[PDB]
Amino acid sequence: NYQPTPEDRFTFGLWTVGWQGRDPFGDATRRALDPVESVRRLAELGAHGVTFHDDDLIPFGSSDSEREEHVKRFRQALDDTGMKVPMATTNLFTHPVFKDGGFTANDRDVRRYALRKTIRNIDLAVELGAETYVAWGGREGAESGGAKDVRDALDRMKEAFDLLGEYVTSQGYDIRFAIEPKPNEPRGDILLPTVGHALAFIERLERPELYGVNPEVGHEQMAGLNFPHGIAQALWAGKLFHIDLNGQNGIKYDQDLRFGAGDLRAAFWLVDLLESAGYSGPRHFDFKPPRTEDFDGVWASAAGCMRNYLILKERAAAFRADPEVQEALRASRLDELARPTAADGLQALLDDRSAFEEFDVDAAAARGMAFERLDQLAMDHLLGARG
Amino acid sequence: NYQPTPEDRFTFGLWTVGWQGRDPFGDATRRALDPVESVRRLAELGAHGVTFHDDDLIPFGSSDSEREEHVKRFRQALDDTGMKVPMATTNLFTHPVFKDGGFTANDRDVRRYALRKTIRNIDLAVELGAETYVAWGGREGAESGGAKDVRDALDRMKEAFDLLGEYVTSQGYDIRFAIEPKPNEPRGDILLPTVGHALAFIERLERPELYGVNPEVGHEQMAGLNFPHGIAQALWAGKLFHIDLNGQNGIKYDQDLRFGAGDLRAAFWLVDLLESAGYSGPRHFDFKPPRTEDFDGVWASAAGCMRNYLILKERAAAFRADPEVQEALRASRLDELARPTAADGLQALLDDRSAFEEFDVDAAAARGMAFERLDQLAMDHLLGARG
Amino acid sequence: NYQPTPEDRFTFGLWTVGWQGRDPFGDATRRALDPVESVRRLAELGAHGVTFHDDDLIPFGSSDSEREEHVKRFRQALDDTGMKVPMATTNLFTHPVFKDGGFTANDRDVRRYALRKTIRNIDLAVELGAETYVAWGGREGAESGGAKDVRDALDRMKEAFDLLGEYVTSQGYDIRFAIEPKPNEPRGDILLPTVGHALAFIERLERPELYGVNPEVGHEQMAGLNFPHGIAQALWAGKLFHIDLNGQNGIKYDQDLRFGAGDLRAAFWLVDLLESAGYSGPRHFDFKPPRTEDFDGVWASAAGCMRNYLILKERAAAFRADPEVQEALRASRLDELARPTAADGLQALLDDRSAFEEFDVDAAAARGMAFERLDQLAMDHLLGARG
Amino acid sequence: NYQPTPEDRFTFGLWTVGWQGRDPFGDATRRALDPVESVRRLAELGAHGVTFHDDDLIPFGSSDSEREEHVKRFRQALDDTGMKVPMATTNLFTHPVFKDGGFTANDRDVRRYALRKTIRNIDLAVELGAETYVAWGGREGAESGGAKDVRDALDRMKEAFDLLGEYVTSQGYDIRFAIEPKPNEPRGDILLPTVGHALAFIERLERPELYGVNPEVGHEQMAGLNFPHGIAQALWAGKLFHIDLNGQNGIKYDQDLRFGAGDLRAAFWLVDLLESAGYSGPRHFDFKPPRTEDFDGVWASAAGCMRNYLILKERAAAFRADPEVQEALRASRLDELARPTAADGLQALLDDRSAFEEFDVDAAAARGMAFERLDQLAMDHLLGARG
Ligand SMILES: OC[C@H]1O[C@H](O)[C@H](O)[C@@H](O)[C@@H]1O
Ligand SMILES: OC[C@H]1O[C@H](O)[C@H](O)[C@@H](O)[C@@H]1O
Ligand SMILES: OC[C@H]1O[C@H](O)[C@H](O)[C@@H](O)[C@@H]1O
Ligand SMILES: OC[C@H]1O[C@H](O)[C@H](O)[C@@H](O)[C@@H]1O
Ligand SMILES: [Mg+2]
Ligand SMILES: [Mg+2]
Ligand SMILES: [Mg+2]
Ligand SMILES: [Mg+2]
Ligand SMILES: [Mg+2]
Ligand SMILES: [Mg+2]
Ligand SMILES: [Mg+2]
Ligand SMILES: [Mg+2]
Repeated sequence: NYQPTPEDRFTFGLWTVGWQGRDPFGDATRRALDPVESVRRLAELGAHGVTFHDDDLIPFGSSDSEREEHVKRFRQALDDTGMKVPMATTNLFTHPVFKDGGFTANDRDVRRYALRKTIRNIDLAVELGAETYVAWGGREGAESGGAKDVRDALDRMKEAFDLLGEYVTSQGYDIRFAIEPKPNEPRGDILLPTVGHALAFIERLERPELYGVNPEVGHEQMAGLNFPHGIAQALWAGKLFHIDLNGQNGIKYDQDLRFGAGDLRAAFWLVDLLESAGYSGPRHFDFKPPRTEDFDGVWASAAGCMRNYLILKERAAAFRADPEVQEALRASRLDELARPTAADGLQALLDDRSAFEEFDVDAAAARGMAFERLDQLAMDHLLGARG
Repeated sequence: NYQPTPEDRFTFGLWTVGWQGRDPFGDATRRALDPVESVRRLAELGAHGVTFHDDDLIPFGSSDSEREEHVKRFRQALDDTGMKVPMATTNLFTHPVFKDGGFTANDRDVRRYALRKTIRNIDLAVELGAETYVAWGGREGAESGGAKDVRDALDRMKEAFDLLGEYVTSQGYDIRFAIEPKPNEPRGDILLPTVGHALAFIERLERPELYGVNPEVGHEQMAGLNFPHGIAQALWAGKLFHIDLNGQNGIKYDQDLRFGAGDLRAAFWLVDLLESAGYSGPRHFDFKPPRTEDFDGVWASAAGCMRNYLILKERAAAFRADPEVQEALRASRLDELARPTAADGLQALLDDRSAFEEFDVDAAAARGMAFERLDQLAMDHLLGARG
Repeated sequence: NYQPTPEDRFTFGLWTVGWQGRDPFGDATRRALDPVESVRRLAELGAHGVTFHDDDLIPFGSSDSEREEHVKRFRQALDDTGMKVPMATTNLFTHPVFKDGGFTANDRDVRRYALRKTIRNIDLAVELGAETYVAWGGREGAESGGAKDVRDALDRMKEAFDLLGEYVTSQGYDIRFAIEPKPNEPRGDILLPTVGHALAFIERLERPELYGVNPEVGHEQMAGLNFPHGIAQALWAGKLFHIDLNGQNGIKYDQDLRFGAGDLRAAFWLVDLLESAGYSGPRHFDFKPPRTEDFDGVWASAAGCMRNYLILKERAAAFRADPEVQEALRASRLDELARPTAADGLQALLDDRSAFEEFDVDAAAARGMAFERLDQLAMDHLLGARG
Repeated sequence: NYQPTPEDRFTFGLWTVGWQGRDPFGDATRRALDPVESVRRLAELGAHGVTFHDDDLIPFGSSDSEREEHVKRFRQALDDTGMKVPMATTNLFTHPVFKDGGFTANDRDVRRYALRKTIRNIDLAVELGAETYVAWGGREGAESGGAKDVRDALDRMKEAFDLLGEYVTSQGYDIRFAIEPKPNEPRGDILLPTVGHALAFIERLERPELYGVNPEVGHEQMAGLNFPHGIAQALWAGKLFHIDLNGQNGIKYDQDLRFGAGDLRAAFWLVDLLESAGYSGPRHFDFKPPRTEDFDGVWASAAGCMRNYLILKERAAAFRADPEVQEALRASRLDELARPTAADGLQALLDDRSAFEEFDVDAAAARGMAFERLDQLAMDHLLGARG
């Protein structure tokens, strides 16, 4: 039951199942995974593809020769399995040189290095067939107010993304960029902290059509925000290029639990939205198997990611297909929300006495919205207490 | 010491000092204030002007005749005192008819009523000299996932703001709009929950140049965000039309404490930013004197708002003027952050071996940022432990 | 399906279904309910009983004669229906006289009034058959640091509860007290803000055996705490006298959603714990039907409270009864957690070389905990994707 | 100005200035410090003493011979400088064997190992003169609901602490235990998550007089709680054995900023409380110099910890000594809060018609508390805008 297949478009970062379990207070609990073994094990589980940071695949500081041998091994595993590489990204956060950022480091020579490191991996990603290149500015930010002039930092961030856009267009690459927001951790505050801030920033770039967002469930929830609402605004703007699925229990450190864990009802409304809006991009899991687990637990946790998506998809489809739910949606006037407020125009609205002078405000106020009955039907469907 | 005068541009909402103290669990503790008395008392304290919701000035449901008598009394108090009215707004949240929203209510007849109520007060605001018209969509949102299709709701929100822009341009009014974000309360989640989401939404309106943001200190802090950082992004985008100053102690209900209370160091960095960027709009206080206070406490709390701004302005100016702080800023390379990363261009950057092939990553990584010394100089200046 | 009956011990406050919908930013959306009608409607829904504040039943300031007529009407409705009154409480938060608290008001005459108001309602509660008397100190606290000496306030709080204990013991009443914690709202910070703080305070009272806690789901979640964990500590201490069930979406204002809404997985683990520990007290719902709803929505929301408890009870029972889950619990060594660490004693432990000198730390470290497989079985059971 | 000396009782953990800067997303940015160099550098800065985990001083897995050489080097540095060791603790969180906890690991052999590792370091701590032994149960907890039966885990936690108490009493040691709470990180939820929960747990131990709390500023603030209020309850109970001073910006990952950073006004009210209550224990800094800093920044950050305490102490003393503040405290009736509510007794209170029957509730309700004027005097004193 609920068996994933490649058509479900489930993808995983190499750094997810490969997380060794080292956290701020503890050493690694698992040995390092060979990327070739991860490709083969994920293929057997029914995954569609994998993603990577440059430093996940090529150990930092590798010579041009060692680099080639790592890529060839990886490519052969992809060719044997038919696994895809739909997305790639750069590690601009682990090495100590990035301790004050990559694109917005105060030191200019670090900013130039960060751009050259990124451009090198764009070339590789395009070769492997990636359609989306993700940027997570995890070190862009500050712990103290005087350390970063944020207006200058946004100038430097815009400069960097404009140069990347000039690079891909000059090379004729068919790849787009997605900014992944996070409000904090590892910096005290991170620049572009939410989906909203990232969407607003994109509109000031020279070629906005090349950039979208890669929202992550847990990151918006670290600010206490409604993740389905934020995804809806991204879809409304035409900017949902990619998505990171996982779980998070409220406002605390970034947990990266398996998808379905954390806020389960938010996961249900998210899947309802993605499916009903026809999102066609990868369903990418950015999660960490807890460091309590051995390698059997790693693959159990990865399998649970896909299983929970498929269960929620079934329940959301049954919710929307139920005639009693359709009746409830009409009782709550969800259909009237789709009607234009004033397609008759401004002047007609101003001359309409039923819109103000003769509007019966008390009769309208007395109408119940019937939202609680609708939400209990949604709860019944999620829990399988009806079909 | 620290005496406010009208040139300091301090303004107050009628609903602030006039808050009667009724909260979700308690009845009012103060009698209602006559708006004329508030104008005169605020003028004596050194305020520059006042702001209002329509329903603060004209009791809801007033006839056209009673409406005129309320406005004339108010105008005469303004004329006697020289007090200005730089901003006005609509109450689309108190009356039960708005229980599911104004512009994004599911019921279409409510949405049309909300627009007509708003347009009526724009006319009045322009007559009184307001330059900014604020919209706080406090009822736009939901408690449950099925109650609101957020994509349709954003269509309805865009429709409403586009119609308001068509109205002001057809009337030839010199007034601009500012959206005030809030993440939650009184709805479970509110649409456009942060400065970022509001900035992104503005870019999809038909005439974006007419719209900016009115961020409030406490509202961004209800999402755990850095308020100075968010203000910096608004300034970077050219969209800081107005601002609401108050205090908030972390992630909880909207406290609306007097400015300076709450996160004191964030208040310092905010004033540093506003003054150094040359913000020239009103310094508006959206605060509630706690319901523990009598009327003497109301005016003490209002006076403290202005006093704390003036103290922080002095400390921030002394911080920036100190040669030792200027030296510390250079030691932390704040000046290098202002330099373009690659004004030599993409091709020069790609051919620069010092940017990658011969970049000494370990030497760069070993440089300390000296951020802690800089921040302790900032602390010393805030506390007056140096000048 | 999932029909509640009186044996399920579901109870409701008069103030829950009777909430008129007035919130900090809006007027009431529903008319006031007659307490007699609430008793009859709740009886028809299958509820076991009702609870009340004094001021819910007797309008504040009622003469001794009017008081009697309100009580007689209420008693007759209870007698007609067989409905029970298992708990009562005092309103020490609505009237402006309590704006700085009841038991810990700075003014001594207010503290004496608060005790006399409480004692009067204890007499009534005992007459009606209440077994638990709840105290929620919603106004005990402060917005600013200098307003309240917290050590003196705790002296005054201990004094008040000791006097109440002396009163009930001198009257020979068979009633116990339960303190209901809340971290904030309506005060900036409330004294005894969590279950832990309340449990610790009880141990300093003169007769600790008379006092326990009444934890509320949403209140502990307003501090980001794990509500099942806190309930477990209360059960471990023998102090879970009563419980308030509802829902809350994270760290924000007190939402009081219907039970099952909010954190659904926390609701599942809560019901699992209550049932497996054999909690025998009332399942009391302290919730507010959203002000979007008319009276049909009020009773739908109340019915959903009980329905969701009954569904979760079924799923938790099926989880614990599943042989595959029992196997998983053994694989994760939940049974070894029940074994004493050192029943052989301190000296035996010190002389045991297998406990340190010859302990194979690397072999033990390599054991996986198999927690993810167990949690996915729990998810499958919650969602009805197995039985 | 504000020069620390040993009489100020400032202490530092070896792990604080010695933090190498490795965080969940990045490698170390600083080389390891020799504990002997830390002792000498801290002595030169004016510190009173140092603290340590066992594994800070003796590398894990050291032979009995290597162990002796590490201790002798350390002791000689203490003897040369006169530096004290007032507190020690155990590392039960870094090694992978503790991935599910120490005292509450599901595996019984791990729990026995954790006790033997702790007991070994108690012996060493007593030899070096420690008066307090701290326990931070950082791995005691869970990421998922089924992984930990919390009632059994509390049984195991009580068993462990009872055995430690039996050990110290059988050895005749003059050392007490302090539990350090934290709500989360690195586990999803940690057992005993706040000061309140820890105080309540202590009361169920066999010898409660041996145990107190070691609260940390940032940890209580990770739950959004008022740290001065929690310290006040700990002092009221007689249980403040030790304290961890640092800074934290709201609800997020554990930042461990230098003291004074984070919530500056909470730091002021904390110092006011500690000094006015006559706390005589160490002022211990548990902080991490940000990984942006080199070694000069490490010692600047450590110096700032002590400087900020000394500045706040001066401002709080001036606040309390100001006759205008004393007048304000009387106007807010802080002195009436110290008066017993009913020293005349229960029967006198019941027969007092002025306490209820003839209490003028409206006159009492009309009294303002004058809290805002008092708080602005506190703000003026903190900022040095009066003396
Ligand atoms: O940007 C790709 C990934 O980089 C880092 O691993 C982040 O922790 C993760 O959130 C992000 O998705
Ligand atoms: O929009 C004007 C004002 O309206 C309401 O009173 C809001 O509570 C306040 O935040 C806002 O500034
Ligand atoms: O104490 C009884 C009740 O009093 C108030 O209505 C509180 O809001 C509620 O939480 C509590 O349960
Ligand atoms: O218990 C001693 C110390 O141990 C760990 O380093 C904790 O992170 C710190 O909070 C605690 O004070
Ligand atoms: Mg994450
Ligand atoms: Mg991610
Ligand atoms: Mg506000
Ligand atoms: Mg505002
Ligand atoms: Mg509540
Ligand atoms: Mg309650
Ligand atoms: Mg800490
Ligand atoms: Mg600590």
